[PDB]
Amino acid sequence: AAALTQPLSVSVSPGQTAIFTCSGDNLGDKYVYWFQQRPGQSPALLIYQDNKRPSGIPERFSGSNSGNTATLTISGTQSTDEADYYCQTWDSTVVFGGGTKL
Amino acid sequence: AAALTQPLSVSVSPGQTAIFTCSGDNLGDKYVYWFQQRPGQSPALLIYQDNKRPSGIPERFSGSNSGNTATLTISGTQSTDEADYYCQTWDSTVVFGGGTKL
Amino acid sequence: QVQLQESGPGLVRPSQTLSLSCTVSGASISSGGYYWSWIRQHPGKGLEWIGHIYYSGTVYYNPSLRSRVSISIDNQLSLKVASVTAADTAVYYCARVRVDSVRGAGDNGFDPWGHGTLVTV
Amino acid sequence: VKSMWSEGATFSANSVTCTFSRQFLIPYDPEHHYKVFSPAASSSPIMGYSTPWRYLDFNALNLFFSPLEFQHLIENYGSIAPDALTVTISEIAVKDVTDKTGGGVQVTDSTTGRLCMLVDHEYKYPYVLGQGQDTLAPELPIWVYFPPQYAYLTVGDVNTQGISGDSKKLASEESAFYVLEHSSFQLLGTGGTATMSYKFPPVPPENLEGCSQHFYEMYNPLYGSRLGVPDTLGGDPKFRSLTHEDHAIQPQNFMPGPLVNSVSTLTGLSTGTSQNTRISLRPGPVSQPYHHWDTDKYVTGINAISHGQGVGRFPNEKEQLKQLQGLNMHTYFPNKYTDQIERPLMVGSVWNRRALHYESQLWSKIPNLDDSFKTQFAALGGWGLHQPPPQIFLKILPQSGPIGGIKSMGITTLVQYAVGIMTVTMTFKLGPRKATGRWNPQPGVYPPHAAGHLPYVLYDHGYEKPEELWTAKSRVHPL
Amino acid sequence: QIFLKILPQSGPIGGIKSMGITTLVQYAVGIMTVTMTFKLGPRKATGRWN
Repeated sequence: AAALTQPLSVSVSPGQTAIFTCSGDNLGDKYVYWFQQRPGQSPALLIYQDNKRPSGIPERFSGSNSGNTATLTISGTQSTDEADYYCQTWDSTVVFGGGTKL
Repeated sequence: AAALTQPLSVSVSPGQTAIFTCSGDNLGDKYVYWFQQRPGQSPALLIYQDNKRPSGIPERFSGSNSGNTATLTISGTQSTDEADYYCQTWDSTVVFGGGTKL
Repeated sequence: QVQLQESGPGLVRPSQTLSLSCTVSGASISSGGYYWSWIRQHPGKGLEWIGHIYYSGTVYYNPSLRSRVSISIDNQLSLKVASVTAADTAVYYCARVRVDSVRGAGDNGFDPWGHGTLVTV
Repeated sequence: VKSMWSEGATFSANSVTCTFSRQFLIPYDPEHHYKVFSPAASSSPIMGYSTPWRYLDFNALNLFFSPLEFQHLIENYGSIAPDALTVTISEIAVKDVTDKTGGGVQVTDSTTGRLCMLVDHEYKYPYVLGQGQDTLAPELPIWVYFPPQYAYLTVGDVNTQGISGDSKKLASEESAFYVLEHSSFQLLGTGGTATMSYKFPPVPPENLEGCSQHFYEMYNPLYGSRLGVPDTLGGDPKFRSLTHEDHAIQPQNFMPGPLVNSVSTLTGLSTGTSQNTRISLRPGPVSQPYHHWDTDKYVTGINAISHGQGVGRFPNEKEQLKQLQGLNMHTYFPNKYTDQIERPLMVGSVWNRRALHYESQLWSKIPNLDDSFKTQFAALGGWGLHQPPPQIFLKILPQSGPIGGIKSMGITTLVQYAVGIMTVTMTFKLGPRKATGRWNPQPGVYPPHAAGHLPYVLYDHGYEKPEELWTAKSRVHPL
Repeated sequence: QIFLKILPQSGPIGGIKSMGITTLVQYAVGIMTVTMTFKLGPRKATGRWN
């Protein structure tokens, strides 16, 4: 919605998954975009339109958008995914999320 | 569908199961075939038509096909099942999967 | 490929007009439907959106920073945020969005970003 | 009683009755607001309202006619003009999603939900139907129609508030806020039916036949000319007579029509203030071509619209290049020659038209401001008329539960969507073909293609349209 | 030939989204009762005794 909710940070080990939460009022009937910002670099479009990935993003990123939340699931996190992940919607201007620090 | 999704590799111990994922758009209304390729050898038809097994394949292999995914469940993995497993469908030509390295 | 390069003035504390520019390489900006955003990010905090502009003059702003900033296009993608008594220096990115079809919900996201400039205040 | 899906044209020596049917889908609105705008231009901005309604736009010609039926229309008749239109909204199945929470979506069926249908017979609300936008109908009868959301632009009061130059059109006393819920509303539940039954005004026909003669060459090629032409200038004329070889100085009794900024290859031709306001009048008037075929290639114009794709899909106006129009057509004056690109109206003139094609419009609207000329035929194809076919607006309803007494329980708009069938029939008064004592086989009627890629047919979404538009002037008159 | 399609009922949407499967799933059972009359001729005569 007009104010996206996102927790502070998550803890993970190599060999498992790390699912984040991007809460928001009536976020199921909306588009959520995920951005991968490695430190010292600009963000990159990670997952767009809640399921899709571009060619530059590998096939281990996938998301969802159901109800009042939108998750981003990383399948088999490597030693290079320690990056701030932001969720972004469009409540008629642009709404950026807080960011789950991985 | 025309592009089958399959993860890289799975890790298992003797005495349990290892379930893989063969994602795909509208894969529930399709046939999925599994192929067991031991190293140095040709693949063999492991599980055909999402549930069935031939006579040469033992009765510890079974699969499923529901929704947008098709799983292959090994019941009691031995020390000879370390093989690349590929899922294969027919989106009017032939569509091969990536392969879960066990 | 399309790349976006910024331009940073440096640091001015006592309330001068913070001017930036973003020259786009690879494709011209008056060639069709693409917004051109200006996006902040506080070091140690999340991203912040200032506003985006179309090539035909129309520009959307952030409602919190509406009476301070000014986006403009002379094939340059300028930004003229004034009243810097609040010490916001954070970081200034440029970003491009494909213009949606139905105007209701955003169909596209910020795929080509800039390199980012570090302003100090 | 039988419930039918009707489609197909039935020809006669008189009018043809062409009906089609599509499946529409009134999707959802999570907010039933009105959502004004916030454009805030910076360089006259815009100001609109976003109604939570759905109109439907069956404007184009490629929906009533199959390509076989359009080919039967061109090779048999010589005029076309609509005279009747009925729009029936068939079987309605408004249903609700129950949100399986682990599956995500489970669609049962709702018998208490309804579909608010309003027909604007009085033209109270603004008319946005005939402007050529990318939401019309599927071309093939197997795809599902998603009807567009209703919205409109008004006139307000331009301010200048910001820092540098930010303008914003705020609301004035002349600005208007048309709430569509002040009306009569066929509420139209599950299984309900509703009709419109419009009747077209008397409109001039479209004459689907070319010419086998230039308009400036209508004389006997022998015999010369009874009149004279000047030889010397400067007060002593000394006129001479003409022979039969004087073809470039033969006196014509009718002039050609206007060519206001016809050129070849932004904003095109444009009115407005100094250099930057500059709204575009893009596809010229209707008296001009923007694409034809000269001796080597295709000339494509500044004032052209693409109709798809890019490279473009332009109609080949070969019947305007014939009768003294075209792109690089200058006019010359012997004033003390002045090359001009604009040609004036020239009191006795004939300019036939820009030809209609298979994908053209049918009507647009002549605006309610007075003193029109000529406006019987609009640009972008079509007729264009005072009192056009009315808009059929379609909201569903905001069924808004549950509560629990105090609580805001649930979603309070629960979720609902409506599918249906719209069967639109239109009759076109056809005229008989013009007579020719010709003895030649007239050219055949087939849509243009180049090589291998055939016109409308499925290939390995499949179905592909030709590169050029299928125009309608392929038989000769003979003028 | 008697051709029999069912319909493509194509929901839901949600306003912009491609929600659900959009062909939801449907199937139809029924009963076809086909009658045909055959004009039979009488058997040919034999003074056969066998």
